[PDB]
Amino acid sequence: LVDDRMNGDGTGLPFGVNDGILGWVIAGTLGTIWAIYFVSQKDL
Amino acid sequence: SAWYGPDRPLFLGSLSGEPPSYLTGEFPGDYGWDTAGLSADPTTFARYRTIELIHARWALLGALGIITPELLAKNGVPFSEDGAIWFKAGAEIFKEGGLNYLGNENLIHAQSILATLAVQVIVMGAAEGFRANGEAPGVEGLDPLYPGGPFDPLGLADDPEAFAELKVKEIKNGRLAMFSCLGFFVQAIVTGKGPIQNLQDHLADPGVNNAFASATKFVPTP
Amino acid sequence: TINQFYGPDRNKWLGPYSTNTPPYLTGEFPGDYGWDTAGLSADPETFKRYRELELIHARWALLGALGMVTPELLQDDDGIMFGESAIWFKAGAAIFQEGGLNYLGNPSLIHAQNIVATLAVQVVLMGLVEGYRVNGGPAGEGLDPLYPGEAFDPLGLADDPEAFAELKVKEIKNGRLAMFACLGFFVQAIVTGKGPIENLTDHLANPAENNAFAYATKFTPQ
Amino acid sequence: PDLEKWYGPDRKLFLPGGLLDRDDVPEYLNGELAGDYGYDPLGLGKDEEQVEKYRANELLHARWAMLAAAGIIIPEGLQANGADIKGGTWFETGAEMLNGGTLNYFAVPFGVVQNPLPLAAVTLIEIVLLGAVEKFRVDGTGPAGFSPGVGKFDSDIFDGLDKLYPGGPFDPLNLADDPEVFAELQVKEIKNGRLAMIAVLAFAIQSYVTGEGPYANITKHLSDPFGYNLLTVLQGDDRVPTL
Amino acid sequence: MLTLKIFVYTVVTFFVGLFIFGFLSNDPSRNPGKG
Amino acid sequence: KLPEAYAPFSPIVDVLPIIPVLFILLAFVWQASVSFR
Amino acid sequence: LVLKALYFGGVYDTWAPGGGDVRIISNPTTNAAIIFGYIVKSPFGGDGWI
Amino acid sequence: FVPEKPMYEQGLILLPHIATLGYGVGPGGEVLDTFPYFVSGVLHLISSAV
Amino acid sequence: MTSILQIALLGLVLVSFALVVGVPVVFASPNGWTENKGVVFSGLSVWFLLVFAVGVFNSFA
Ligand code: CHL
Ligand code: CHL
Ligand code: CLA
Ligand code: CLA
Ligand code: CLA
Ligand code: CLA
Ligand SMILES: CC1=C[C@H](O)CC(C)(C)[C@H]1/C=C/C(C)=C/C=C/C(C)=C/C=C/C=C(C)/C=C/C=C(C)/C=C/C1=C(C)C[C@H](O)CC1(C)C
Ligand SMILES: CC1=C[C@H](O)CC(C)(C)[C@H]1/C=C/C(C)=C/C=C/C(C)=C/C=C/C=C(C)/C=C/C=C(C)/C=C/C1=C(C)C[C@H](O)CC1(C)C
Ligand SMILES: CC1=C(/C=C/C(C)=C\C=C\C(C)=C\C=C\C=C(C)\C=C\C=C(C)\C=C\C2=C(C)CCCC2(C)C)C(C)(C)CCC1
Repeated sequence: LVDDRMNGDGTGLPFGVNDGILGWVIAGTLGTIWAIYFVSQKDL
Repeated sequence: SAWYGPDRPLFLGSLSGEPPSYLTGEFPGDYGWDTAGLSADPTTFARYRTIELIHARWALLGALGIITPELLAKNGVPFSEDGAIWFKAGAEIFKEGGLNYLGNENLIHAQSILATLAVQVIVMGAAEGFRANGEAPGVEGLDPLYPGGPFDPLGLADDPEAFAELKVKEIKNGRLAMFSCLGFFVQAIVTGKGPIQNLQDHLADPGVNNAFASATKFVPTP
Repeated sequence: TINQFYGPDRNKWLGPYSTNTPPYLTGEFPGDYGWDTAGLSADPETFKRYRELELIHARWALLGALGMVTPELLQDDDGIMFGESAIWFKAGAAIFQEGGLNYLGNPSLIHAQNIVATLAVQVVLMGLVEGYRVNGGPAGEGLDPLYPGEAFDPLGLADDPEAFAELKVKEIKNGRLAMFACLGFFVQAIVTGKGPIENLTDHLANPAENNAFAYATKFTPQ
Repeated sequence: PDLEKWYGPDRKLFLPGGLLDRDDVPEYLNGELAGDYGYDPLGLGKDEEQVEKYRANELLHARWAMLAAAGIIIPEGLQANGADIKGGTWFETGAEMLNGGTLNYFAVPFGVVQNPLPLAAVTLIEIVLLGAVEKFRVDGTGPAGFSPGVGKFDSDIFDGLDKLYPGGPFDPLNLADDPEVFAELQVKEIKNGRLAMIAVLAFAIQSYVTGEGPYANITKHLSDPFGYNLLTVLQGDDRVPTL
Repeated sequence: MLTLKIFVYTVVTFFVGLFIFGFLSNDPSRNPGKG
Repeated sequence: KLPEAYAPFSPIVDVLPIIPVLFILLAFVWQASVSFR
Repeated sequence: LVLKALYFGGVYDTWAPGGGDVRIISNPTTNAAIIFGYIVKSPFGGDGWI
Repeated sequence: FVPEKPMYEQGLILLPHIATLGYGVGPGGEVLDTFPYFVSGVLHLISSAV
Repeated sequence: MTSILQIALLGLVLVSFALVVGVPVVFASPNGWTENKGVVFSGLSVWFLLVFAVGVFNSFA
């Protein structure tokens, strides 16, 4: 090899996830928006 | 969902019948599950209620402390294989590297279990003794089961009906966590692997990788 | 007569040597010999609950203790009917062999291979009938929770009161006999790992050196 | 409970309201007998008293066919599954005992019992006992008792009862005093009986057509439905391959 | 180089989460009409 | 092809697909016959 | 469709050796990992979603 | 239907739907028989009438 | 056997044709569904009988 590539193209990666930190930050962002929405639900 | 009053949900649904007369639905976690009647005397009821709640909190804490380290171990955090599975974590202090929190050499790094348990006894004896009095240095006298105040900096115990439904939420989550914790002690005794590893192997083939695969391990021999 | 077991001078747990009888156990209900040295039946409604789960425990122990040795009784000389699964504490492995779960050695009886499916049917059906036991339904609702006797008593029998008293203490004594025998079953499964009838034959061959003293070395922590 | 769905002027019919008017039912069906669906296209119903007369024949017929259906499905299933029944298939069971043959009883769970009873004595005791119980049915006299319905009843308990629905010793589990649950179980019993006798006619027809037992029929049908059905067994063999 | 992927995935899930909970959040009542 | 027992009915078979298209067109005849009410 | 694929001896597999064969499917892969990874992947030529 | 040709040049869309179920399919893919397709069509027509 | 099946199928075609031309007219007829019930039942019973006849005649043809 002549360069360092991600090498995840294809291979059946669910949601294109190849490392766990990306799935963890996806779940973290969705959970953060969900917590904000839930605590600030019912308008007030 | 009317978690108090006479129309409270019960421990068997519509087939629950008559709830006990000494449990009319004033306290959270009320479903009438009183088949043996351990709580006839109200003082005994109070002691069991405090015991249940303290165990609920401890079970919630143990649930995260038993799920998080192996998740981090399988998610790139360099735990040793000894301390990644919870029932062997106490054996990590016997190694040359000490107890490495999150696999860090210069973090914690304790090698004297004697002094660790000594300071543990002192700190937790002080904490539980201050719990037992209901009075602490800087803390006035109030409800011992539900202190709040310094223990509730967020201030979510101010409003009554939300405080009551949050009490219900707390006791039900504690009951779920104590199912989980007793389950983890069961897999620890039987399977000898971590609970997340057990779920992982169960997802490979749920037909054979379940509780029935370990029914013949403890059978005696003559 | 009736007063031999329900009088104030009834049969006790020491005969004529039970001078300090508890005051609340007057001999009204079946049994009531006064064996409450732990004093755990002080409260009345709790004593009722413990009595009800006592009779339930007794009846299901009667089924268990009787059904322990029936397959071992029907075991033949070599075991075409059942292999290693004729023994009580090896009966569950009757689902995992290459043939299935045959009731009495033939494919025409039961012949199941989905232990999970029979588990689900067992759980749903008998949890439902427990709900019927505690609330009511097709059989009866407002009857005595311990002693209904309406659809479960079709052969007459239950109509005479002194007969009730006699064959109810017959219940409690037969149930306690099976209860004690079942403890024997589990502990002989633990300390020896050998079947009850074969242990009985080994003892009647030579009672001298064959006793539990022959297995007192087995639990020695070497 | 819920007797209005089967009893009363408005009830389930053999055709719904959009296709059958409520006035096309003949007058002698007004919703008082079990199984009242208003299905009398020909002139066999005539009037309610003749309906009551055929009701006894219909109920005993339904019960007999229900016993026949159960005693057909069970022993052939036991034979196909491995039980030593020796003649489980229903329309060869008489051909076993002619010269020196016998039968075997598989009474669950402790069956496998060799019967030495000869056919002549069996037929004699069968005809005598069925004639005696039939005379007891039609004339309402019984010599002895000791039934779970009531302990040690006398001979004069059948008088004053009702024909085809007599209470007492014929209800060992009781639970028939209440009129609502009694009528519900009545409709349930008569519908179960007609399901059972339609089944019985189907077992006989499938026997005469395929030459094998009906449990074998349904097991082969579930083995391959399109390779074993009405048109397949009535086809015969192979079928020229139609390009 | 995967750092760019992590950043863009985070912001995409952020915008999608805004969309999902915005339409989960009682959207049909955001109308001047009598409904 | 059809089997031997059904071969003469193939021309009768050969006109079916237009019938669903004639159903909406029949609905148009219906709507014109009620004079577009 | 399950009954046809496992118990009625039908449906053609194109991947049988020699050019395919109508094959009664034994041991189908029902596991949640492969099924859900089949439903949550990219719709492009790298994998193809469905 | 022309039986000697491969069965995709005849402008047929749903006989592949029946043939994917393997109903009358040879080892290599030969059509063999057309009666399952015929009986499927007739049962559909009677169901359509009711 | 082929001729019997062919005649039965032709009769089934004519019966279904009669049902097609009659059922909507009779249904949408003012006070017609309650008076043509017998002939509609006869047509449907005949239609089903010829369907089952062609079905049982396939296996002999
Ligand atoms: C009171 C119920 C009950 C008991 C006592 C047992 C006991 C046993 N089962 Mg078992 N089962 C029971 C119910 C059920 N089983 C099964 C399905 C199976 C299977 C599939 C298998 C077993 C097997 C076994 C044996 C495992 C070997 C061993 O040393 O185990 C632990 C037992 C001891 C150390 C002996 C002491 C027992 C004593 C502590 C029990 C009494 C108190 C308990 C806490 C029970 C409390 C009530 C509730 C929780 C059941 C064992 C003797 C296996 C076997 O036979 O292998 C040869 C096997 O393969 N069981 C089902 C589902 C239908 C059950 C449903 O209720
Ligand atoms: C996985 C494969 C599997 C296979 C191959 C079989 C195969 C069989 N199982 Mg099964 N089972 C299997 C799984 C399972 N079984 C069961 C639970 C049972 C039970 C509880 C029974 C069977 C029985 C049977 C047999 C039924 C055939 C028969 O007798 O037909 C001929 C019979 C019929 C078609 C119907 C007969 C019904 C019977 C109740 C008649 C009673 C008549 C009385 C007049 C009742 C009157 C009562 C009151 C109202 C007065 C058969 C050999 C039966 C058996 O072993 O019988 C000896 C049986 O009783 N299975 C479970 C748990 C859910 C399974 C789980 O996987
Ligand atoms: C040891 C923890 C603990 C304690 C001290 C209590 C205490 C109490 N519970 Mg509670 N509960 C618990 C755990 C506990 N619970 C769990 C795990 C569940 C879920 C099953 C529940 C669900 C529950 C309901 C639905 C209700 C109560 C109620 C009550 C009150 C009256 C009942 C009573 O006195 O029984 C005394 C309890 C004990 C003596 C604990 C004995 C523990 C032994 C060792 C059990 C051994 C076997 C056990 C079944 C474990 C097997 C595995 C298990 C996970 C299935 C009382 C204050 C009632 C209430 O209204 O609350 C105010 C009521 O409605 N509980
Ligand atoms: C999800 C479980 C749960 C829930 C619903 C509650 C709910 C409640 N607790 Mg409580 N508690 C819990 C767990 C829980 N607790 C555990 C495990 C402990 C042991 C550390 C305690 C110890 C405790 C004390 C000492 C007191 C309370 C009190 C209260 C009441 C008011 C406080 C409040 O509303 O804050 C808000 C509650 C929440 C927003 C839910 C908690 C969700 C957090 C964010 C998750 C934290 C996990 C995170 C990874 C950190 C790990 C834990 C770490 C701090 C050790 C309230 C009804 C006070 C009281 O009794 O009222 C007068 C009080 O005195 N709790
Ligand atoms: C779990 C089974 C069980 C239960 C719930 C009961 C319950 C009861 N028994 Mg009973 N008993 C049992 C088993 C049981 N018994 C057995 C097997 C025997 C035969 C030895 C007896 C013989 C007996 C007599 C003679 C009398 C009673 C009486 C009573 C009643 C009041 C006494 C009491 O409350 O003690 C408390 C019981 C419990 C808290 C539950 C028992 C479970 C324990 C804690 C665990 C096992 C104990 C021990 C370790 C077993 C191993 C030793 C073994 C070799 C015996 C009460 C309702 C008295 C009565 O008034 O009759 C109605 C009476 O005089 N019992
Ligand atoms: C020898 C133990 C024994 C005794 C003395 C009694 C006595 C009594 N029972 Mg009881 N019962 C028992 C065991 C016993 N039972 C068991 C083990 C079960 C669970 C199956 C039951 C379940 C039960 C119910 C549901 C009810 C009673 C009731 C009653 C009362 C009246 C009816 C009766 O059973 O008459 C006594 C009859 C006998 C003692 C005959 C027993 C001889 C048998 C046939 C020996 C053969 C055993 C056999 C191999 C076991 C397998 C059979 C199995 C498939 C069922 C009476 C006080 C009724 C009640 O509540 O009171 C009103 C009632 O509703 N029992
Ligand atoms: C109610 C009633 C009534 C009726 O009537 C009767 C009866 C039956 C009696 C009843 C019931 C009861 C019950 C069930 C109970 C139970 C409870 C529980 C389960 C608890 C737990 C509870 C649980 C718990 C606390 C838990 C805890 C946990 C923990 C601490 C852990 C810790 C840890 C961790 C983190 C990790 C590491 O590495 C290790 C350690 C360090 C170790
Ligand atoms: C009273 C008193 C008073 C004083 O003072 C104090 C004290 C001490 C507390 C006391 C006493 C107590 C006691 C004695 C107790 C006991 C208990 C028991 C016996 C248990 C067991 C118990 C036991 C039991 C039930 C058992 C049962 C059994 C069974 C079911 C079985 C089953 C089975 C069978 C059939 C067979 C198969 O193959 C298997 C199975 C399926 C598994
Ligand atoms: C002609 C022919 C044939 C024959 C045939 C036959 C003989 C038979 C049949 C058949 C059939 C027979 C078919 C069918 C159909 C059916 C259907 C189509 C059904 C239905 C039903 C429904 C649709 C229901 C509805 C409902 C109701 C009303 C109630 C409730 C709700 C529900 C929705 C469930 C074949 C093909 C072989 C060959 C050629 C010729």
